[PDB]
Amino acid sequence: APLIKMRGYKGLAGGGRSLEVPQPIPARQRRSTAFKWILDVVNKKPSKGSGRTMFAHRVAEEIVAVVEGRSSVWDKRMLIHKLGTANRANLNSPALQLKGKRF
Amino acid sequence: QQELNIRLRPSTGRTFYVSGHQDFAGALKLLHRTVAANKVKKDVRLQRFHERPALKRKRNLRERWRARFKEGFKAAVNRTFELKNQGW
Amino acid sequence: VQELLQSEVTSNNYMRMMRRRWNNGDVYAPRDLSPYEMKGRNGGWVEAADVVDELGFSPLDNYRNFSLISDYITPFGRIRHSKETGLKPVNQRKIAKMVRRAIGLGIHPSVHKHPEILKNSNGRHLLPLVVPKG
Amino acid sequence: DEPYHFHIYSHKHNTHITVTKPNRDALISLSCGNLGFKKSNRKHYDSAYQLGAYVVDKMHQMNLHNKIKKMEVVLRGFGPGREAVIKVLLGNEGRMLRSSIVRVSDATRLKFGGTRSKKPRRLG
Amino acid sequence: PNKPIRLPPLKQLRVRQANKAEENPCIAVMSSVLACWASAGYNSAGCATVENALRACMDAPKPAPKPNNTINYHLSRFQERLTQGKSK
RNA sequence: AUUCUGUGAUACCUAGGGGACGGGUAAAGGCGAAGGCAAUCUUUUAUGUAAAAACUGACGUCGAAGGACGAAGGCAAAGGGAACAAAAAGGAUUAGAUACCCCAGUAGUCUUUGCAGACAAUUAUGAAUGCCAUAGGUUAGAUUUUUAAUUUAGUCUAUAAA
Ligand SMILES: [K+]
Ligand SMILES: [K+]
Ligand SMILES: [K+]
Ligand SMILES: [K+]
Ligand SMILES: [K+]
Ligand SMILES: [Mg+2]
Ligand SMILES: [Mg+2]
Ligand SMILES: [Mg+2]
Ligand SMILES: [Mg+2]
Ligand SMILES: [Mg+2]
Ligand SMILES: [Mg+2]
Ligand SMILES: [Mg+2]
Ligand SMILES: [Mg+2]
Ligand SMILES: [Mg+2]
Ligand SMILES: [Mg+2]
Ligand SMILES: [Mg+2]
Ligand SMILES: [Mg+2]
Ligand SMILES: [Mg+2]
Ligand SMILES: [Mg+2]
Ligand SMILES: [Mg+2]
Ligand SMILES: [Mg+2]
Ligand SMILES: [Mg+2]
Repeated sequence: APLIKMRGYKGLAGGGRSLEVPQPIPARQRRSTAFKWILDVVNKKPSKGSGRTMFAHRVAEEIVAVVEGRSSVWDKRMLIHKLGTANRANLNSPALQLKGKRF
Repeated sequence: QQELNIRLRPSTGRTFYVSGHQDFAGALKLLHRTVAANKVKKDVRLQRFHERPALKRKRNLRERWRARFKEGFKAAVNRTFELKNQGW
Repeated sequence: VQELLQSEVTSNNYMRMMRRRWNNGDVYAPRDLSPYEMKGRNGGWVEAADVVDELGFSPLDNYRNFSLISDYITPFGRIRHSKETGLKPVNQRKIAKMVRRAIGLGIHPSVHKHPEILKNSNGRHLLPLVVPKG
Repeated sequence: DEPYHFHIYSHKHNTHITVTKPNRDALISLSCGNLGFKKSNRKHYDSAYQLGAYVVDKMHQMNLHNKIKKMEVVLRGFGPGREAVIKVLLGNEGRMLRSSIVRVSDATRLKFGGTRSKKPRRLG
Repeated sequence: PNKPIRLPPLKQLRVRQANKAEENPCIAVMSSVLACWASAGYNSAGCATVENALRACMDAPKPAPKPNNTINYHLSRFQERLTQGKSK
């Protein structure tokens, strides 16, 4: 589960570009984002067998790949963490503090 | 000094040394306060472009009044609590 | 015995919070010991009076005093505002013109204090040097 | 004996870091573009932080954390790198060099009058 | 140095933000976490503690807001008596 | 993007040369008929302000015209030329872009001598005289029981009668 979320401010980074700023997210938002990544990787995998355990076992296998560190969701976690570190300075950007104070 | 001569340049005045009761993190804070009190950053922003005399005179009048109005406002705010304390 | 050293640390800590210098004859009330009085709301060490009138000297006639010039400029060589000096407009102009004369005449630096004054101030062995480079 | 220097020149669009000898001869003169940052990526606070960490790392390779006993940090300009590179020296990267710092100077260039500057821009 | 001026007649004497709009106490904790990832790396072990502190933020309840400051009420009582008048 | 750079730039230094410009102080501050006047030393020039005495004794105010002065840009001549920058030109943006932005850039700005006389040359308020109630600041003095009051001449803020 990631520890931060990227919120964007419309038209404050330059020529129509947005100002992305990281922010923390509570537990329920961390678990929700994590488990939804897992289901995204599961739905894209191909079918394996038959019966009533297809979807269940296909999800459980991804849960094991996560604990073993060989899953694909680890890349999405590190990808969003990079955006946070690459934008940790925007928390005090001149645009975010000069909205209507330059009459 | 007698052997080596002191380097007398504008940076010589903006220098802060590390000592026993002042570490590197302490000298940085002292350097920032003095650099702010001397308005070094403001000069770099005003010297970036040219402001003809009339525009500079009118910009000062606007900034000098906002400074008096703000200073006279803080006196009324605190004068209000001197009277409230007395019970008026 | 180390337990005695930490006591000296805790002691001096409180001594820093007592932002007041008691003197003989100073009257005090139970209120003069509360935080509101020890906090020292005054954020300015204002000067009593115009020292130029109290010391009775003509600035222009004392331009050659290097210590007097360095006293009325910031470490960056900038003349001090009347807020810091606490002078009347007439005496502020005389001390400002006294600094500009010394700097204009070329006997006092313009971006720092006089070199001979830097040799004495703290950081003597650390002053920036000029390596001959050749 | 004069210390070494760790000049940090930073402005709106780039940041330069120069490590010189006591006689002010450059040993490591690098910029944000030396790390591969292209036209506009050089102004980012993050790119200035990586340049500081890179220079500090290159100093260790040259064995300067043992050769340098006294060092000076000279700041010039008020760009993003003024704060980024300071947090590198003050952080975990400058652990070895933080103890050899003896001075902190500011060398931002100002003109008492001087030549005329550009005319104000009309962006709107 | 001169003394604070006497404010001219204003429509209303008041402060914009009566109560200090304090900042979210954890935006500072996140900056520390983002600071470690830049120096120690993402999957490192040194940042394992700061991450626990960040996770501790959102699990704690939000402090309740303070009662409103009555400064503006008292400023409106002493306006005419503290300034040159009140604008109509 | 044009552009600079391996003929070694940017960055960091040492040693020489050049041209202009004037940081802080600085304020509702000051000065002059106005235009205008802000680094420094010496030299040089007319008014103006305060307090006391003395002196002249209406010698005053306004003022068509003439003459003088008069910002910036400009013309003419001889210098200067770092920086800035009309023009000319290039790169972008745009439906198109002379333009706003950008790389560069000549007159010009600066010096000396003339011409020129138009300005939101403004307080959108000619100069001057007598007079009319207060309050809060501020500038240069004077008086005093120099704390702080009183007072002369300026300047600004908010009001009374009007
Ligand atoms: K470089
Ligand atoms: K004028
Ligand atoms: K140009
Ligand atoms: K064009
Ligand atoms: K008055
Ligand atoms: Mg079924
Ligand atoms: Mg241009
Ligand atoms: Mg536009
Ligand atoms: Mg070379
Ligand atoms: Mg010159
Ligand atoms: Mg000045
Ligand atoms: Mg006058
Ligand atoms: Mg007349
Ligand atoms: Mg006439
Ligand atoms: Mg002319
Ligand atoms: Mg001319
Ligand atoms: Mg010519
Ligand atoms: Mg001229
Ligand atoms: Mg003429
Ligand atoms: Mg004019
Ligand atoms: Mg007339
Ligand atoms: Mg005036």
